[PDB]
Amino acid sequence: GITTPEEMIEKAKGETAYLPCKFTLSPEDQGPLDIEWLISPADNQKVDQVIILYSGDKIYDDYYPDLKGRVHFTSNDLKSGDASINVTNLQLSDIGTYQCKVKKAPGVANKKIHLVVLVKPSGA
Amino acid sequence: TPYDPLTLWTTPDPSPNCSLIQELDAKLTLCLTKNGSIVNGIVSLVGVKGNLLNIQSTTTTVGVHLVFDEQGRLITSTPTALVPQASWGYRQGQSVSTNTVTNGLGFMPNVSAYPRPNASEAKSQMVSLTYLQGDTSKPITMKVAFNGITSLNGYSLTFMWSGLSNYINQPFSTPSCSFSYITQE
Repeated sequence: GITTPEEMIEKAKGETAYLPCKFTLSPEDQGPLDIEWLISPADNQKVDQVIILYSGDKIYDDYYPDLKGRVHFTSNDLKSGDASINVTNLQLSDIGTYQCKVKKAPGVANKKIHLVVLVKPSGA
Repeated sequence: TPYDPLTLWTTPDPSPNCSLIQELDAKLTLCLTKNGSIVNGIVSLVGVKGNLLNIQSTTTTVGVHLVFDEQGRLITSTPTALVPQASWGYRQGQSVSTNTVTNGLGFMPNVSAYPRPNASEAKSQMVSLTYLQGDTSKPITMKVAFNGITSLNGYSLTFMWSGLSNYINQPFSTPSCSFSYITQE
C-alpha cells in the first residue's frame, strides 16, 4: 500500500508542489504495475481527471491540458516504490484534490492530496 | 477462495486501458457475472484523450470488441480493445485475481444461440436505447453483438454506440449500460 495518509498541501502561486506517493508491494501483488494520478479541479465540475500515467513500463502524460508540461514523477525508479510527482509553477487553477492510485493485482492503493494554492505566500 | 469465480471484470475503476484511436485514450469498465445460463453484464466507455474527448463531426459510431479463445480466455490483440497489461479476470476485492480463468466458457456467448456466421442476425444482437453523457436529451443506441468478430472455436462481444452524428465537441461518454446473453456453458 501507500505509505502516507490523505493530506493537505498548501503552496504559493509560482512555487512547485511535491505530491508524495510512496508504496510498498506485497509478495501476492504479482500483476503488472499501474500508477495513475487523477485530479478533481476546484474551479470546475470535472472529477477524477487523468493527469499522468505509468502503464506497461511507460509514462503517459498530456491528459489534462491545463497542467501540460508541469507534471512529472519525481523518482527515476517508480517500481522501487515511489509514485510521487511534482506540479511546477503552481497556479490558482491547480487547486483541487489530487489522487494517487498504485495497483499491482490483486493489490490496490490510493491516496488523496488536497492541494491549495495562495496568490502570495502565507498559511503563516 | 480469495476470488469470485462467478465474476469477470476490469475492476471497478480501471485506468485508461484501451488505445482505440491513440495510445491509452479510453477507459472501459466491464463486469460480467454468471447466473446459470445467463451472464448479467454492465459496460461503460469513456474517452480520456484525443478525438474521444471531442467527438468528431463525422463520427456516427464508437465501438469496442473483446475476442476470446476456445477456453473463454481473452486475447489481448487486435481487435480486442483492452490493452495487454489491462486488468481482466476473476474479481478479488476491488482488483483482479492473478489466477487464470479456467471456467471461461461459462461467460462466453453461446454459439448455438449465436452462431459465428450469424452476427447480422437480430438474435445475435441485444439493442437498446440509452443516452450520451447520461443526458436524456442526447439519445443514442447501444448494440451488443454476440460472436460476430470471432475466430473458430472462439468467442466475442462487440459494443457499438451509434447515432453520435449529431453530438459535437462533447467527450464520448456512456452511462453504465446493462446487457445479458445465454452462456456457452
